[PDB]
Amino acid sequence: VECDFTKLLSGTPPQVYNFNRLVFTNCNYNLTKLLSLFMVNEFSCDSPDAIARGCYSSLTVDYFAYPLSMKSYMQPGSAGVISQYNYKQSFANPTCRIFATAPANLTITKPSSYSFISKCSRLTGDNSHIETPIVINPGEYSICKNFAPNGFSQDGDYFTRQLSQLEGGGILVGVGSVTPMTDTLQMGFIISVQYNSVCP
Amino acid sequence: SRKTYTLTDYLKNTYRLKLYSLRWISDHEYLYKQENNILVFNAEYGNSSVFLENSTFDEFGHSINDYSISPDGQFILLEYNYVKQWRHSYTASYDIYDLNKRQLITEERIPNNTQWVTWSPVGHKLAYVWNNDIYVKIEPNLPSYRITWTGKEDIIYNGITDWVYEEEVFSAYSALWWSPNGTFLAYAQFNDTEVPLIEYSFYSDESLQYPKTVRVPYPKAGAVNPTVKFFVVNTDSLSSVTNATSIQITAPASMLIGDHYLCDVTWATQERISLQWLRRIQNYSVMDICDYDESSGRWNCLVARQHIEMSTTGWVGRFRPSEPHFTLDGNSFYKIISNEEGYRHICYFQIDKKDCTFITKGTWEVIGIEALTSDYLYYISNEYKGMPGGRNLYKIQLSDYTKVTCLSCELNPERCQYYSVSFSKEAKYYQLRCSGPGLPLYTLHSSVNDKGLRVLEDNSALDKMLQNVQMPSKKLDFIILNETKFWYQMILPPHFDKSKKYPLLLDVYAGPCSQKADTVFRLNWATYLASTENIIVASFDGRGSGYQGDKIMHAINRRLGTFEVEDQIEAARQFSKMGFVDNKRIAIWGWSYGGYVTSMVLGSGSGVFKCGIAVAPVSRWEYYDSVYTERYMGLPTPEDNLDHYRNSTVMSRAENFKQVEYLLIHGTADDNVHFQQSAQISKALVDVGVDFQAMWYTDEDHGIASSTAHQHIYTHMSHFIKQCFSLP
Amino acid sequence: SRKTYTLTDYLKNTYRLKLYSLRWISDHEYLYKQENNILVFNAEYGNSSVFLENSTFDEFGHSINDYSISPDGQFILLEYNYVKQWRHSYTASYDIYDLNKRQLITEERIPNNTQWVTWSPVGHKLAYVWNNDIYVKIEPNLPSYRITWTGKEDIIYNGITDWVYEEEVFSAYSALWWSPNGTFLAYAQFNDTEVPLIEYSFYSDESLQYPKTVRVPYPKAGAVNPTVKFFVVNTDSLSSVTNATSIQITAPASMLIGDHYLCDVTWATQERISLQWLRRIQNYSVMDICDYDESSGRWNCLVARQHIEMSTTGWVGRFRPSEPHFTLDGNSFYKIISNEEGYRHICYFQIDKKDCTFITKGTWEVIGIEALTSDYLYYISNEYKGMPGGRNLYKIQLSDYTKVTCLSCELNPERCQYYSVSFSKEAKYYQLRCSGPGLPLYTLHSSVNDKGLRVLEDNSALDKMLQNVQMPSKKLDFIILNETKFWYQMILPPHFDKSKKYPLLLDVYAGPCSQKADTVFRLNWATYLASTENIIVASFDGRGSGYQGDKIMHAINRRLGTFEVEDQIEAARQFSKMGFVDNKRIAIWGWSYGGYVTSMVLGSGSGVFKCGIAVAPVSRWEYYDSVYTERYMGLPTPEDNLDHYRNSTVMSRAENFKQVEYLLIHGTADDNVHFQQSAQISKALVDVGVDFQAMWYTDEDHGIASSTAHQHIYTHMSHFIKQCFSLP
Ligand SMILES: *[C@@H]1O[C@H](CO)[C@@H](O[C@@H]2O[C@H](CO)[C@@H](O[C@@H]3O[C@H](CO)[C@@H](O)[C@H](O)[C@@H]3O)[C@H](O)[C@H]2NC(C)=O)[C@H](O)[C@H]1NC(C)=O
Ligand SMILES: *[C@@H]1O[C@H](CO)[C@@H](O[C@@H]2O[C@H](CO)[C@@H](O)[C@H](O)[C@H]2NC(C)=O)[C@H](O)[C@H]1NC(C)=O
Ligand SMILES: *[C@@H]1O[C@H](CO)[C@@H](O[C@@H]2O[C@H](CO)[C@@H](O)[C@H](O)[C@H]2NC(C)=O)[C@H](O)[C@H]1NC(C)=O
Ligand SMILES: *[C@@H]1O[C@H](CO)[C@@H](O[C@@H]2O[C@H](CO)[C@@H](O)[C@H](O)[C@H]2NC(C)=O)[C@H](O)[C@H]1NC(C)=O
Ligand SMILES: *[C@@H]1O[C@H](CO)[C@@H](O[C@@H]2O[C@H](CO)[C@@H](O)[C@H](O)[C@H]2NC(C)=O)[C@H](O)[C@H]1NC(C)=O
Ligand SMILES: *[C@@H]1O[C@H](CO)[C@@H](O[C@@H]2O[C@H](CO)[C@@H](O)[C@H](O)[C@H]2NC(C)=O)[C@H](O)[C@H]1NC(C)=O
Ligand SMILES: *[C@@H]1O[C@H](CO)[C@@H](O[C@@H]2O[C@H](CO)[C@@H](O)[C@H](O)[C@H]2NC(C)=O)[C@H](O)[C@H]1NC(C)=O
Ligand SMILES: *[C@@H]1O[C@H](CO)[C@@H](O[C@@H]2O[C@H](CO)[C@@H](O)[C@H](O)[C@H]2NC(C)=O)[C@H](O)[C@H]1NC(C)=O
Ligand SMILES: *[C@@H]1O[C@H](CO)[C@@H](O)[C@H](O)[C@H]1NC(C)=O
Ligand SMILES: *[C@@H]1O[C@H](CO)[C@@H](O)[C@H](O)[C@H]1NC(C)=O
Ligand SMILES: *[C@@H]1O[C@H](CO)[C@@H](O)[C@H](O)[C@H]1NC(C)=O
Ligand SMILES: *[C@@H]1O[C@H](CO)[C@@H](O)[C@H](O)[C@H]1NC(C)=O
Ligand SMILES: *[C@@H]1O[C@H](CO)[C@@H](O)[C@H](O)[C@H]1NC(C)=O
Ligand SMILES: *[C@@H]1O[C@H](CO)[C@@H](O)[C@H](O)[C@H]1NC(C)=O
Ligand SMILES: *[C@@H]1O[C@H](CO)[C@@H](O)[C@H](O)[C@H]1NC(C)=O
Ligand SMILES: *[C@@H]1O[C@H](CO)[C@@H](O)[C@H](O)[C@H]1NC(C)=O
Repeated sequence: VECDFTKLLSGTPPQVYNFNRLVFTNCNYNLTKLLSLFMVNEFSCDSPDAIARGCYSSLTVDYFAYPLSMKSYMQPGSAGVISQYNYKQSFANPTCRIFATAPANLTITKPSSYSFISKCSRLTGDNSHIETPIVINPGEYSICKNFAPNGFSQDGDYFTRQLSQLEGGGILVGVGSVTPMTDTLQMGFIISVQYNSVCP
Repeated sequence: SRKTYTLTDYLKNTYRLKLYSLRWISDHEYLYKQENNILVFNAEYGNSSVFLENSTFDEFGHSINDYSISPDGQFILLEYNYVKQWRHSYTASYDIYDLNKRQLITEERIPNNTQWVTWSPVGHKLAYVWNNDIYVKIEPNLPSYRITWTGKEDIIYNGITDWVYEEEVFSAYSALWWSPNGTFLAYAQFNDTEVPLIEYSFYSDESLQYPKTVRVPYPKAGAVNPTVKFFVVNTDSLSSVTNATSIQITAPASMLIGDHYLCDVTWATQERISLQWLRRIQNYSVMDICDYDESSGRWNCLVARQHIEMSTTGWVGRFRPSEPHFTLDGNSFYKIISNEEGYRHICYFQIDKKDCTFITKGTWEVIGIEALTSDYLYYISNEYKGMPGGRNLYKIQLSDYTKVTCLSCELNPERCQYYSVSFSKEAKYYQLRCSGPGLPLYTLHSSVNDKGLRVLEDNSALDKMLQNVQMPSKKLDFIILNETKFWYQMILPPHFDKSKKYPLLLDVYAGPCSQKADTVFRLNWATYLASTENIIVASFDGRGSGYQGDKIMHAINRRLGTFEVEDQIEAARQFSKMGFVDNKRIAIWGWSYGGYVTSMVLGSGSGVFKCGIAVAPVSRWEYYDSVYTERYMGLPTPEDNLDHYRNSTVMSRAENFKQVEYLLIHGTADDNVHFQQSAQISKALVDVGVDFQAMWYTDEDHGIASSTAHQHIYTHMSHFIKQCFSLP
Repeated sequence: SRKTYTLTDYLKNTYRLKLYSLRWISDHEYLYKQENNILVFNAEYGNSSVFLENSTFDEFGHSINDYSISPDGQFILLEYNYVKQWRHSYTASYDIYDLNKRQLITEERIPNNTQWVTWSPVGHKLAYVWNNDIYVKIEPNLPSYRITWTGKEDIIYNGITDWVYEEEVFSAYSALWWSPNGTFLAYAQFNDTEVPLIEYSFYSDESLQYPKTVRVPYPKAGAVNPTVKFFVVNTDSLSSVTNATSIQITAPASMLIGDHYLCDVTWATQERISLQWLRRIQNYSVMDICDYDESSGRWNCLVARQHIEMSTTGWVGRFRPSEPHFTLDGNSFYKIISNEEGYRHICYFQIDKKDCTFITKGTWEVIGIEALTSDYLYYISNEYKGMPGGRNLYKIQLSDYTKVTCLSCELNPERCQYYSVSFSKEAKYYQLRCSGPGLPLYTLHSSVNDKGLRVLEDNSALDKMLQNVQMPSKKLDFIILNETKFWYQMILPPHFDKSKKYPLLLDVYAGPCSQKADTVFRLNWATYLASTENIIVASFDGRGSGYQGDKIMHAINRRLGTFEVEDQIEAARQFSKMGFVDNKRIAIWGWSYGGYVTSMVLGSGSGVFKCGIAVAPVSRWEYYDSVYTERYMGLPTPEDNLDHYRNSTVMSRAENFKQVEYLLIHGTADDNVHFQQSAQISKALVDVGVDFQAMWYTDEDHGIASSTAHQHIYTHMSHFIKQCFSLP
């Protein structure tokens, strides 16, 4: 059949920790229409021409709400709190990232705000005084995802849940911050692909 | 012969103690209010020059109450229409008067019913709270900027403390903390939504025919505590076209397990703030040190910078955890924590290294840290002659910790033994405020070479008036008991001989970390009782009294009313077997917690005591507030400590009151210890059928500080004591 | 010297006055409950039958305190789970027990927390009030029919009265009035929406850690008052398929111009009712008589049928305007109407005639009509020997008004002088309950020939056990002060001698239309004080006392707290000048109004009295409720009576309290005279600076009726009296 980037523009976008992997366009792959409707703000990854033309095997996508006023924590090399807790870039496959801004047209629906976990550490000990942060894999979700994955209402929201064994056996504390809503919605597009059916 | 200290002299305050209250405004200049005139004084020379005139403020139709000075000296802040709300909180009107233009600023006045106004430490920035909202003025003749929009009456408190925090945690109405150079404003937000209220009727003046009912958010023992949040707002980036953004600093995740408190906030340097948090089970506290980054403008508190204080035997701190004292660079600080032996001493702390090195050691407790410079550190301790009552000033050398110099040990050994200090801005000068066995003496010193500059006050005319009149004499000693010295005081009558037996009134507080045998000169009701009626008034420091190590203080942990009561009874027994005390005329009286101790001693059935007064006593620990009761008893949860919660009631000992005479006094409009408590005591006493005396004082707070009510209550107490002792 | 009437004898009720309480179910018979068994007594021949046994009582799972009998005798109503709310109001649970089947009814039982249940006068119709809504059951085993849908807690009362009407106007909790044969149900609906609320805290048992607040609609003096409506529903046309409807009988046109009350409701004949309305300015009352209209289905009231009672010199009636006593045909009625001279007497009325002809005349007052069959009218009056303190039963022939016979004057002149009577259904038999100077004696009489059939109770055992105690005497006499006869009573100690001087305690009530000098046998605190402490307890009837003419009673109109105070002072002066009263040991005590009179006497500065007790006194008349204050003082508008409202306060004369000893006792949960009044008294007394004693009684009503608190308060007043009089 014929497939394209239709499921990315439906409903409300999720946040950076609540990221949605999707695998589609197996038979045919469509080029330069998601970039046409949603303009690009930067393109630097470890080229547009190499990912534009050339057949592939399996293409995956990543999209989440990500403001442009804060961009520097997610780099190929960085020490941001978002990189260590929420999402880390995957380097196992040729991938490139894209930050997009919604135009004045209201094709997408805006969420309440942009939110992200500031602390996802594990509490363990006799008096629960030893603190150990939980770093996350680039291809795995943070364990603080179940603390309101829709979003955080205020800046200081903390939600705690006792972890199951088979996970560490300590109390988990998840604190999520929030940034104020901008004028228009803003998208973080990350595309990974590996080398044959997915061809333009 | 000569006259004695009468009750009229005490109530009318004829013999008035002269004080010298000065506020430092610079390195070497301080203010003084002499004859309703603000006077600038010089520390080095002593010459005084006039700062504010008489007529410059009385030209208005409202009499001023107090003055606040800007650090630059450009403006004076005057307050009037003073209305007291609680012990610390009040509402008043404010106005700003310029000193260069010498006129009043009526451009944008501070609105009426202002809750709390503070100046910036430098410059002339203002931060006043109105309707539980934070307003900041860069200049007094400029429009104000609104910081918090979520303030609400008795629900959300922004920048001002609620009832429980003001009474116990912060001991103040202020929750605003400026940066050291007046750039960042730090405020705390208190949420009171799920906390239950307390209702007491307020029968106002006779014109009003329907009494009002007061609603106070009051978390009792086992109730839900208020939720605290912490914010810091940058005041340099303020604009009138957009809302100010406040960056929230979250609590450490060790405290996010359950309920927690914010107990101390201290600014380290211009971009670093140190927060101290206290758990609901007040035996585990962590200090959070947060830095301000420039890349994001978010306050980051590293895990490695957290410092953990815990107590395995009792509660951390004396009442609240002690504040740190940072150095100039802010990379290290000095803090007072308990050592391995159980005595509070000073640790040199590093903001990155967890361990502390003790710089003081011994069998004495460091009372507090007063001033820190790069060369020396000044502190107050009770080391000198080993008396826990006495206080003296010591300075230690930061380079060599074994060289300790005392600055108030030998200034006046027979007169001044309880010293208090007040350093300058650079701590170049300190005014010593002794209040020892003699009259209070106020001296001014310079810290460059510890030379006495002059004497500010010595109460000469008061000395003549007191040498005219017969006055009681104090006596400080101790008893051995269970191989641990316990100190006591006795206000002996004039011309006191051991052969004649005197009646005893055991003035008792016996609270946790309370001192009642200090060398402090006071003109109180006990001086009238000793001087006129010839009554030995005594106080005791049993188990739970502070400044004597954690072994004594923490013996009363999770058990109130069973140990200090036994120590008070034992002290009465020892006093009776001293020889000069009539055993048949021993009484007991106390205030608040002292009333609870008095009620428990009378209900213990020991038979030592004849009559007892308990003004505003504590009855059941499930009626007092959450912080104070849970610090020393824990939650009233029936798997943890409900047995001692239900065993430590006065009403369980109501049958034993038949052998003693009880006088129960309480205020109807009390907010600290409610009228419910004395209502329950009276209900138990009339259900058992015990004859007792009672008295209620309407529209009276816990202090009962109104002059007519104070005179009436002390006259009634004197009448009850005289009728109990059958004094001529 | 045998034993005396001790305090514990009064407190523990060792000497119990035996009561013979009976209820007539028919002309012939009556029921007397004895040994927890119900017995039918045939009044002619004795004939002690049985009605209920112990088996019904112990077969149920809960205790039963009160019973009610259906008039046909086929059902008994049992009351359990008694929870008292006010003086007359209560809530309880009910169940109907059939007697024909000897089984308990289990279908559609009366719901829990039912405010008021009443039986129909004939048949077995049952109407009860639950959640301020009226439910009518034709049969006890049938579902109820809802009458009112507008019931609301503390807002709208249907079939029951609110606080003010129950306390003052109706003196009962029942606002339901059945038709004479149980066809119509007439109820009054009360609106409480603009009535301001009183709020006093309620400290419950020790488990409750937060005191509840009691919210009561309490119309104070000059405030908004409840609005009363009237309705009549038809129980014969009750159907479950549709809502029952009622017809509102409106007030007369002379009452709707201003605020009005509804004081008395009486079913005149089988199909007509006689409503009695009273103005807010309580000196103008109009009785409205309304007839049922069969053609229209509504109730019409004629202007010519209205009868107007007026009082120029003061208020109308004694407390409330008296109820009429209609004849059998309903074409005439008898009412107590004040004469032109002032004394209240029976006046024969007609429905369509304005004028009435008085049937009794003299310088005495008729207390009230009791019964009339067709030819004699039975009334109680104080005509005998010119004693307003004595009551006797009189009968008068209807045809010839000169024929007046006393049925209780000569029965026992030396023992009984205070008669109260209870009649049968057709008034052929009446039980005379004399409580005169002697012990209470109960007799049974037949009205046909006025012969004593038998005595029901004569207190033989109490007369046996009263020989071992020194009972106090009782002297009733008069003094002539202002050319008028003023009566007084004295409880004298045994072996009383005129030579020896005794202490005098003036037990004073002094309320408007209050008799304190009657010949009623009492076993109370005065008996203990006279017998044991040898204290003369005296009472006086000054200006404002009732049953002595309108000239004495209405002299206090619009001036409260002036003439009764000087009357009490002059009575004390006369008592001290008689000779047997010690002039330096005179005290005074009172309850409610008595406390107010005691407070104004002590604050008057007369100096006659030594000490005083005021148990729940009235302080300011703006604090007390609207009906009682406005009846004798008028509204406190600035242009009518505000001057004497602000001149007749206790707090205005607190300066003169320094010469006397004051004891101030008040219950915190008091709803009649709130704690606000004693709080204001205490505040004024500590503002002036007067030493006095006090005691609050938590969770206590106006009467202090709980046994432990009653014993404690009487022990404390005994201790205060003994200490004041310098007695052992
Ligand atoms: C101060 O504390 C109170 C509670 O102690 C806070 O009120 C709470 O506000 C949250 C919203 O942030 C409410 O949650 C909401 O509940 C509704 C109903 O269950 C639900 O439909 C929503 O999806 C949301 O979960 C919460 O119920 C409410 N709690 C109350 C009213 O007891 C209050 O927000 C705090 N103050 C500030 C300034 O945050
Ligand atoms: C602070 O006090 C709490 C209880 O008030 C202590 O917690 C208990 O410690 C014992 C020690 O074995 C355990 O058995 C209990 O299960 C603990 N209870 C709870 C609720 O945690 C605690 O040890 C104290 N000291 C700290 C926190 O340093
Ligand atoms: C600053 O914040 C406050 C609080 O959010 C804003 O005030 C509210 O604004 C909304 C939107 O106009 C109104 O619906 C509310 O009624 C306002 N509440 C109050 C109490 O005023 C305010 O508008 C903000 N100011 C700016 C400049 O954005
Ligand atoms: C008050 O202290 C603050 C905190 O350091 C100062 O703010 C910084 O000042 C430095 C230079 O001293 C600048 O490089 C930073 O950009 C400033 N940061 C911010 C957030 O303002 C401030 O300058 C000081 N004010 C005064 C008058 O000395
Ligand atoms: C109870 O009294 C009512 C009121 O009079 C009686 O009802 C009336 O009875 C007469 C006699 O038959 C009728 O003519 C009327 O139409 C009835 N009026 C109403 C409104 O019902 C009733 O009969 C009496 N009860 C008994 C059992 O006789
Ligand atoms: C009880 O009284 C209140 C007022 O005292 C009544 O409320 C009024 O109802 C009328 C409807 O006829 C409205 O026009 C008024 O505006 C209402 N006033 C207020 C203050 O609410 C209420 O209806 C009465 N209740 C009953 C059952 O009679
Ligand atoms: C009798 O009257 C009551 C009150 O007027 C009726 O109850 C109301 O019925 C309506 C629907 O018809 C509801 O919307 C209301 O909520 C009801 N009120 C209450 C207090 O229950 C009742 O339906 C009527 N019954 C008949 C048989 O007419
Ligand atoms: C009921 O009492 C009121 C007030 O006590 C009387 O009203 C006064 O009447 C006199 C004589 O007419 C006037 O001089 C006053 O101005 C009235 N006062 C007010 C406030 O209206 C009233 O007349 C009395 N009613 C009767 C029938 O005697
Ligand atoms: C100022 O007022 C005080 C007291 O009000 C008075 O003693 C003094 O003389 C006045 N003048 C100066 C210059 O202090
Ligand atoms: C005291 O005198 C010195 C000069 O000797 C002067 O500089 C100083 O300002 C004076 N102090 C005051 C407060 O006027
Ligand atoms: C405060 O009250 C006074 C008294 O009327 C008034 O003159 C003044 O304007 C008020 N303050 C403000 C800011 O309105
Ligand atoms: C404490 O209370 C419990 C139960 O209430 C009881 O078993 C125990 O004996 C009490 N301990 C005392 C009174 O010392
Ligand atoms: C019923 O019980 C009471 C006491 O409970 C007893 O005095 C009485 O004799 C009993 N009567 C019968 C008939 O059993
Ligand atoms: C007693 O009363 C019963 C019914 O109550 C009656 O049958 C009996 O005849 C009466 N005894 C007499 C009249 O002697
Ligand atoms: C009253 O309460 C009891 C127990 O609470 C219950 O058994 C009974 O059914 C209730 N009455 C009614 C009418 O529901
Ligand atoms: C009330 O007292 C005042 C005294 O200030 C007096 O002038 C006035 O006449 C009095 N009013 C009366 C007695 O009605």
